Amino acid sequence: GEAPNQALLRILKETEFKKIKVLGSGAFGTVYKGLWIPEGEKVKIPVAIKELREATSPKANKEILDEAYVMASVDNPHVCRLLGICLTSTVQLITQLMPFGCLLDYVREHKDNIGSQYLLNWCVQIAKGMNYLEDRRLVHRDLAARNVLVKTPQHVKITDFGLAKLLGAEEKEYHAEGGKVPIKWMALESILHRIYTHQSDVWSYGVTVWELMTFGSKPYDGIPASEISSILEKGERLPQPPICTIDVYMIMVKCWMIDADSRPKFRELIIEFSKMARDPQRYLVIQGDMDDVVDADEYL
Ligand SMILES: CN[C@@H]1C[C@H]2O[C@@](C)([C@@H]1OC)n1c3ccccc3c3c4c(c5c6c(n2c5c31)CCCC6)C(=O)N=C4
Repeated sequence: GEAPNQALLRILKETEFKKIKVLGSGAFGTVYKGLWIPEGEKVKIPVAIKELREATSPKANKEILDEAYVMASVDNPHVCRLLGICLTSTVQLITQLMPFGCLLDYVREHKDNIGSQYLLNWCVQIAKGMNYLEDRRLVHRDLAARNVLVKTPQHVKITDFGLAKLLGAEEKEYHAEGGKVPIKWMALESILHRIYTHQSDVWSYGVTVWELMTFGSKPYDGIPASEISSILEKGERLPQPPICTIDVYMIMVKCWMIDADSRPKFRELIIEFSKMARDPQRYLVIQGDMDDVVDADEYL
């Protein structure tokens, strides 16, 4: 909140990259899979190119730019690497290709093959992304299994900074305005007061971990979002997933304490899951247990 942010924003020529397929699309614009072939560097970087939507509202561009702002000011193995923007009519965000898609889909699609080892490693890896975000005094405000992408089954990275807010000169909490937020992932203090802290991010972590352990269930599957604040005030939380020893579950529960300072610090989460990741089967009981291409992580 006083350190100058000297991250470099890279402006890309539209002709430095070719689109190949079309990955997702819809409510935002279109995401393409493609390659970024800088200058005459002899490298090709698999990328994901997200473009505005077309029909350019001064509303849309102001946001993809905020995101670009945020994404350019982070550099961590567990946070998504933003390559640059391309300033065409329609602004494109260019980021690292996460070939295995997002983690939420990946656990669903692969239930019968996910071992305790992967699950705990993911948990540790996310804990690391977030603890780094906490260092950068950054509040994600939208942590969920949908917003973690899979670069390889053993390497996940946090994504989606369309809510992330950077904490100004020593603020503690962010006092957000109105507007849509995913209710089933939010700390209670967030629902009732729109306060967001690093600790409200812990809460969402707790739910993310619960999405992982139930191989992609939907939290409060039945309950509609309107009831939630009450239900949680009742002192009720999510069920202990089947595969989960009490050790693991106890940690989820801690992330869900009302007294935000009572919940654990990402640095502690790292320690705890990493102790557990040394003996995965003690904590999760799972039945069965082209030529010039370079990954963005090696292009510096
Ligand atoms: C719903 N499910 C979709 C699968 C997909 O389209 C979507 C639109 C969806 O999820 C949000 N989507 C995005 C939507 C908004 C921002 C970024 C993405 C996105 C990215 C990537 C995606 C990939 C695949 N989608 C990728 C991406 C499909 C599998 C290969 C990689 C990627 O590598 N970096 C970013």
